[PDB]
Amino acid sequence: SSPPVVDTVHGKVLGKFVSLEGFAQPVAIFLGIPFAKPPLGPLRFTPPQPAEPWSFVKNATSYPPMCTQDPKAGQLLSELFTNRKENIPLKLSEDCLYLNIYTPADLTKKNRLPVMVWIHGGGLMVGAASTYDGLALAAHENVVVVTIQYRLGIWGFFSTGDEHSRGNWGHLDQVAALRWVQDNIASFGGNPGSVTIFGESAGGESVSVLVLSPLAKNLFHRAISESGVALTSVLVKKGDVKPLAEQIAITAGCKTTTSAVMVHCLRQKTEEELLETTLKMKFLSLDLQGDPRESQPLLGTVIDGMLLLKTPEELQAERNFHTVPYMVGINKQEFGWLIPMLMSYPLSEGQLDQKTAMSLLWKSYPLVCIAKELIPEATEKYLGGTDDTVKKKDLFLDLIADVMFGVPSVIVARNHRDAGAPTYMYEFQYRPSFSSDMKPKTVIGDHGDELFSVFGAPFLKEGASEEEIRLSKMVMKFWANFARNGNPNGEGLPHWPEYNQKEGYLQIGANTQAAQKLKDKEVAFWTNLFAK
Amino acid sequence: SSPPVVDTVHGKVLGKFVSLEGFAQPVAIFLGIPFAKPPLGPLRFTPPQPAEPWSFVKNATSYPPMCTQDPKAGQLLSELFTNRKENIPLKLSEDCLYLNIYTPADLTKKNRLPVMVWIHGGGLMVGAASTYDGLALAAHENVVVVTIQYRLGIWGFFSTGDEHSRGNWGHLDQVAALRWVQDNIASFGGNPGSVTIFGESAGGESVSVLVLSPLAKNLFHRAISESGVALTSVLVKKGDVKPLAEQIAITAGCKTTTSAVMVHCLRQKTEEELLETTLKMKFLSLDLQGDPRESQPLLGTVIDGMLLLKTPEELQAERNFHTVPYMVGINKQEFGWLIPMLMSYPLSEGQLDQKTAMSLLWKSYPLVCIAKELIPEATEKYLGGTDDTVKKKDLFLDLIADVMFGVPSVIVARNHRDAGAPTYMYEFQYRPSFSSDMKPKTVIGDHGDELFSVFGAPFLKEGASEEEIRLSKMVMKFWANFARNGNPNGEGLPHWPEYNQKEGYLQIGANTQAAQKLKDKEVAFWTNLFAK
Amino acid sequence: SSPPVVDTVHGKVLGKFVSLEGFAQPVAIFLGIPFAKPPLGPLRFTPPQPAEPWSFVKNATSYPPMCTQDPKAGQLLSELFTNRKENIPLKLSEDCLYLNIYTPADLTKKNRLPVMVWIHGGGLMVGAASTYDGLALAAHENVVVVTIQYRLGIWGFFSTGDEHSRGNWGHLDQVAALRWVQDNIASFGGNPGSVTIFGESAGGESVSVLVLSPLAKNLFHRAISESGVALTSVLVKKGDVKPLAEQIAITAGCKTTTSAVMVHCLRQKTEEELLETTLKMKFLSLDLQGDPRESQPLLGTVIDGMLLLKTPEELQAERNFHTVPYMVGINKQEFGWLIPMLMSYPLSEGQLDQKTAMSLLWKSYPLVCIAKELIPEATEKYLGGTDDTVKKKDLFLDLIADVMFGVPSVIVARNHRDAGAPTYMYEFQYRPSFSSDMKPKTVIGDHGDELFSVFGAPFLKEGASEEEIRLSKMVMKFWANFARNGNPNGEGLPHWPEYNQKEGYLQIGANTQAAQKLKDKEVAFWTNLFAK
Ligand SMILES: CC(=O)N[C@H]1[C@H]([C@H](O)[C@H](O)CO)O[C@@](O)(C(=O)O)C[C@@H]1O
Ligand SMILES: CC(=O)N[C@H]1[C@H]([C@H](O)[C@H](O)CO)O[C@@](O)(C(=O)O)C[C@@H]1O
Ligand SMILES: CC(=O)N[C@H]1[C@H]([C@H](O)[C@H](O)CO)O[C@@](O)(C(=O)O)C[C@@H]1O
Ligand SMILES: *[C@@H]1O[C@H](CO)[C@@H](O)[C@H](O)[C@H]1NC(C)=O
Ligand SMILES: *[C@@H]1O[C@H](CO)[C@@H](O)[C@H](O)[C@H]1NC(C)=O
Ligand SMILES: *[C@@H]1O[C@H](CO)[C@@H](O)[C@H](O)[C@H]1NC(C)=O
Repeated sequence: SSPPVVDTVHGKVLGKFVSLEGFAQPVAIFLGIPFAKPPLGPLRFTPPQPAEPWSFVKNATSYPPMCTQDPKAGQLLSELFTNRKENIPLKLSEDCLYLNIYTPADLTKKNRLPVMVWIHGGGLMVGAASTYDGLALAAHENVVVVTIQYRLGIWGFFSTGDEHSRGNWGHLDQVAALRWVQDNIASFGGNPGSVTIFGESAGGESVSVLVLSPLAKNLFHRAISESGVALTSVLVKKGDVKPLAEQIAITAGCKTTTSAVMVHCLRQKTEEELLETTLKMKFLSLDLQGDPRESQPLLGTVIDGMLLLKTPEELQAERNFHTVPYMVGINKQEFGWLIPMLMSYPLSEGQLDQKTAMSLLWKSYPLVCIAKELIPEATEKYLGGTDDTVKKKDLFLDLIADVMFGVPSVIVARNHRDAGAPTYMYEFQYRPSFSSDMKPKTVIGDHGDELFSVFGAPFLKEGASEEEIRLSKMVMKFWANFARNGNPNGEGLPHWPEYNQKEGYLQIGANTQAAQKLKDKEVAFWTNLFAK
Repeated sequence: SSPPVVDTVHGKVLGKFVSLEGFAQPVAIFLGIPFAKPPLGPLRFTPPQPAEPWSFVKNATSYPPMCTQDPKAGQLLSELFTNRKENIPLKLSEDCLYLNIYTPADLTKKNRLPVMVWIHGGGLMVGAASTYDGLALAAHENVVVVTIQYRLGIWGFFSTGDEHSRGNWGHLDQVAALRWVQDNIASFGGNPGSVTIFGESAGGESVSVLVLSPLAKNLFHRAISESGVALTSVLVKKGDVKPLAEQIAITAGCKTTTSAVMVHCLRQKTEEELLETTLKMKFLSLDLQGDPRESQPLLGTVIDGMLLLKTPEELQAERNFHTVPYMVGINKQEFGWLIPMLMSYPLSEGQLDQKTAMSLLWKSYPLVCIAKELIPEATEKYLGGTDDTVKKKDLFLDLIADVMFGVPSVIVARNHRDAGAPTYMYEFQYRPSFSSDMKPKTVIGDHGDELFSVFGAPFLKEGASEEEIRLSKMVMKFWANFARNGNPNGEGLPHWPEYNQKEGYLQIGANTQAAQKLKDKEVAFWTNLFAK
Repeated sequence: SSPPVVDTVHGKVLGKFVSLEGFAQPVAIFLGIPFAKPPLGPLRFTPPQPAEPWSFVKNATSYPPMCTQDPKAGQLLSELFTNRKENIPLKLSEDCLYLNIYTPADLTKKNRLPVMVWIHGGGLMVGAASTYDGLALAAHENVVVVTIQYRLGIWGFFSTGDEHSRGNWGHLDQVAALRWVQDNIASFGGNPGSVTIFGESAGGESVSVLVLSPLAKNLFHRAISESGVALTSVLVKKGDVKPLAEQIAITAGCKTTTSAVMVHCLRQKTEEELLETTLKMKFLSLDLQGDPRESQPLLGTVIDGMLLLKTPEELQAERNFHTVPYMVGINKQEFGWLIPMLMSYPLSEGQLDQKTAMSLLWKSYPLVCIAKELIPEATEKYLGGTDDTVKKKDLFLDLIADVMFGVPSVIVARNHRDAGAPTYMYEFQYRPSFSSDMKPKTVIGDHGDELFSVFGAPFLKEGASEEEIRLSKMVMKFWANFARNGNPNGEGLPHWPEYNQKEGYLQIGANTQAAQKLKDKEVAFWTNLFAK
């Protein structure tokens, strides 16, 4: 046939057709469609602006650049999370506000399939949209998959705390992409009236935030947060961000006379100079020596007064805002391997004792934000269970996993439920055959493990057992059904109870069945510990 | 008595009076009147913007800078084309969007004399308005002469092929100048309702382009193309210009990640850095060794979708656009000396044989764009006439001259005629006494040789014979009469037949008389050869 | 005891409360309130633009930076003029368009106290608003004191003489600050309908200029010029400023091809680079060897055609403009110590003779602008009084003092009077106890000596005798009374005659009483000498 040419508001776009095994209707794929003017030069540290219209047919046939980030870590995360067989090597650029579209619709006719916009994770410091291939999900559940990109690290989250650089540029880009979907997705067989946003980790936190933001209202109709919500501390900076701004400014060789001066100076720096500063800051690794209360993990979401008017805690306390069906989930062992490995945790012994745990739990401050006075009690509650040093290690990993995702996620769901909107929860417990070889075979339900089911990895990568394939089909079905009706259930699928007062949730894995009061016991413990 | 002070829309302008031998009314001359905002910094590679208004009286008494170009070549061409006795040495600057005005009208009264706007040539790489002195033409034919400048080379034609740098900046400056004339020329005794545009070589091509462009519609009412039209290949880049953009970016020490990145990087380079890149690219000289299909002659006109919606060929096939009297001409020997000399052609032997000719005709690809398979037939059709090696040389020079100007010019004229608009053609055959000493005395009607007649060189430079003086008078008469009524004819002048179906044209020279079917035989030949 | 929080157009501002000895109602102080967008990058050498609005509560609790200037000289002048006990060390920055507000009004209620906007002096090269503490004045006279800042030196007065950089940026900032007062002062208990502008030295000349400018019309209703008016040559550049522009450009390592090129180049320079250029230019010190007619004192006010349509002289000759009560004053010995000391005058001998005088009066050209032919007559008229070499020194100082302030001030006052507007004059003769120790005890009424009475230094610094304290009270009374009714008089205060035809003025000092025809004899002499 002839390559797919869709006419968007800004101009014509030329994609390519790809057929999936066992599907007649080939899927139309468009790579690198600009949804905003390149945030270069003076546009750096300012809201994303509308893209300039193009005169003829634009070739959306090449993978776009991933936003500037640590090239090593960024690639590593892409190999570890990609659902396609061969990991696609990417390029770094400040010019990265693009989005990829995977539409199973027959463009030759009018279609309004539900739209699923994916927001990649990566601690808001690394990541890319190209990592995720939407071919399987689009074809299998007949939905339009849209993977978007947003400014990362300094470029997307630098904030002086005042009007000279409010911050949250990255989030504003996500909002900008959603508006683009509203104004263009129809030309791709998508229904702008049924847009579902879903992300994992930092992406889940992003979805969480968009759900609380007034700007994002009416740009989506369903939300899914996989392993990450707006109560995941490490990602949301509360307090005076001015010190961090000055520390970054100095590290980049910038004066700190005034806020206006810092932003101006940083806007003069080259993309490369800022990247070097990023590497000097050492943002994804854990700091061993020094003072834990000073170690800055990353540049996250802030309370800018535009995107967020107050803290996520304060915002979710009110119900005076528009609500939509929300699905919040976590994996069995969120801190099982992936994260600890990437941050270079001192767990090389395979075992830990009471004292060393308290020592680590303290240095883990930037991740769990647990006072040093609470350390004793917390460690006792989890590791005091047994004397087995190896069990204390795994229990220590549960400690962290719960503080970062378990409890935060459940509190978020509860508040969403009490606000009166349809809520759903799940706990993914499965070990994908696509796990890294360096990942211990005992770790099941590690961070990002559900990504292989959601994105139909079993149908793009080889070796998936009939069990894994079946699992992926189920998950995609649930996800797509949710995208369709704001309810995961559907014929031929295990019943998924709504997260109401009974607090029922679905345990997804080799044996998928409903259960109740997820992490109920832990949320209780931590709500008191943190209440000092 | 008192220097001329005209009030334009942007502010007052002060010029100077200059009397020509035999004319009572002194001519008011204004040099360097800004018609746009300096395209400095971020304005680089962007459409020309309105000039900022000034507060008092601006001195238009000094020659403006000529746009950044090869200083050596630019000066050389200026010396070779100037119609004034002493060649005026110019300065290079990115700040060059100015125009010069020569008005014979008595500013103390209301006058509405026909306006002639001159577009200098120079392969769109070099050239300047100051080269041309309009004093003689203005006084002699009582018309307002306006010599404009536009961005050359990289500065005025850099194109990434997309919306991040469409290209054709230079042309847009020309259109910007014409708009300036419309809103201001009346303050100088000019009739904005009778504006004629005329240019030579690259300027002849510009006039041809402007005639095809929707943007320049209604900014002129007659056009004259001397030795150059929109079908003169070398100047009109067809196909993917992306590679040339990247090759330039790299030579300037820039990344090529994306089009937006290239334009950003090139916008950071200093004028000097870009001038060095220009010189490294070696754009005016012919490449001897390597592959001819790769040798990029220059950065010409492109199909941006703004100035030109499709190719010149495609555009002239339609008659759904506004038309005006058009005069198209060529010189007897376009590739006689000047051009080959500036491009450093291997013709130092004064003689050529069948084999060497095919060899040269091939390396001349970027000029004639003749397939290597056609070379044999072409060389045979021209040099196969005799065995005289010296005659083969000259016949080779006609070969080129016809492909670049002869045939293109005649096709354009025919299309214009068939489109239903008043068309006129001419063939200038004369050897000005102002020719370079290094120019063989046998070459008559070389490139740019009519410039001395058109601009009345015989009345500014010395030694003109009464025959040459008389010829210049006649040419200026024809040109101004055309500028006046869209018809060259007038009492006291040889009848100039309209280029209608009989294809009558005027042969201007020592003996000026009508003729018919100019280059009719060659157009036929080349139309088939190129039809492969 | 809750810090004061005022809501301005652009956002909420948080200040601090400060109680003065003997005043119940504490004064609300706000430091560093932005009244314009930081003039960084491309905004350099362009008019001030509106400040971007802020999202929450901005802390106006830290002193803003002083505009880039000679750090050493700037600090010295701040120490010498400050009315607070401890001089506040400041920081340099291009980001300096801020203002400080001292309001005695009880914000919890609606107040419309008269507003006094202070413009600091410093030859338009140095100075800061923080130097002046409005606490005493605000409290003692119950008026809102506003100290503003404006661009200095190159940043605020660079002019190419054309539209590419008209100049007078600093003055435009002053007008920008006044508009801010109009749109916000009400929120601080101020009355936008009763705004009085007053400054000293360069600030006095600024007030004078604003009184002549059409742009500042309706932004103030009363004006006070202390030791400086628009006829103080040294600050107002008349003639072709192009040469100075080129000299600065070159000194900063910039081409001078064209005006647009110079401005572009200088815009690229870093604050530090321009600061270095400033120091190289050596603008506040006197040039000993070379040609006096070339020594450029500073970058002053120019006739841009925006702020000033013609020269101050020419402007005050007309009465077709809006007028307000104007108070013009001078000190007994304007060139007594401070100025000569800062400019490094060769007066280290304490005595001078007729010949050396003429020698100095010549090199003092950039200050007094006296022709070398007039030097003889002028020196004779002043120093010819006695043979005492020490008396000649002091008489020489009066010579200068009268040419720069005495005569200028009186001419301005007379014109203002004749123009039909309420005029007042005064001559301050008092030696503050806060004078520098290096200042001879014989100098009384030195430049800036009234600053300590006007700003109530006696109530912030220690050691003020009951005589000095009383003087300050009186002065502030006169000043505030003027700010209130456009007339200094009031009960319990010596009668201050209006400067009408009798030319009565007030001599302020240990003995304050009216007098007549101030400098009437000198104005006479100089009006002829300068009439050549
Ligand atoms: C160096 C030069 O040629 N520039 C000159 C410009 C011209 O107006 C423009 O360049 C276009 O001529 O302004 C002047 O002529 C002028 O107003 O007195 C002086 C200046 O030197
Ligand atoms: C603009 C740019 O330089 N990027 C690349 C694009 C990508 O698709 C972009 O992400 C979106 O066009 O692909 C091209 O081949 C294209 O023809 O558009 C050009 C280039 O290599
Ligand atoms: C880093 C610094 O010293 N700047 C200070 C600025 C000032 O407003 C400006 O410098 C003008 O005074 O912002 C603050 O006042 C503020 O809003 O909290 C505090 C901050 O410390
Ligand atoms: C876009 O794709 C078409 C064919 O699908 C091709 O002709 C064109 O060159 C491509 N554009 C580029 C150069 O990326
Ligand atoms: C140009 O203008 C200057 C001042 O702007 C003026 O003195 C003179 O009339 C002119 N000088 C020349 C001929 O450039
Ligand atoms: C402003 O003052 C408040 C107290 O009034 C304080 O909390 C804050 O830290 C200060 N500055 C900032 C960073 O907002």
